[PDB]
Amino acid sequence: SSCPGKSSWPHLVGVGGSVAKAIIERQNPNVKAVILEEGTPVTK
Amino acid sequence: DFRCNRVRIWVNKRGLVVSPPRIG
Repeated sequence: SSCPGKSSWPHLVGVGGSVAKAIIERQNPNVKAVILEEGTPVTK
Repeated sequence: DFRCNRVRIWVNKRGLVVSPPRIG
């Protein structure tokens, strides 16, 4: 099966969190987002 | 719990929001 909605967005990094939340919530009105700072080793 | 219904967004104190291009 496949998860509908934009399964992979572009790269709005630094494009304001709220902004990205609008594009993600607008593309997949069936998914929520969570804001969090950095800490764990993320894909460098 | 990173499902296709939960998007995590990271933010670097540098004053930027590192949002993962993908969901989980």
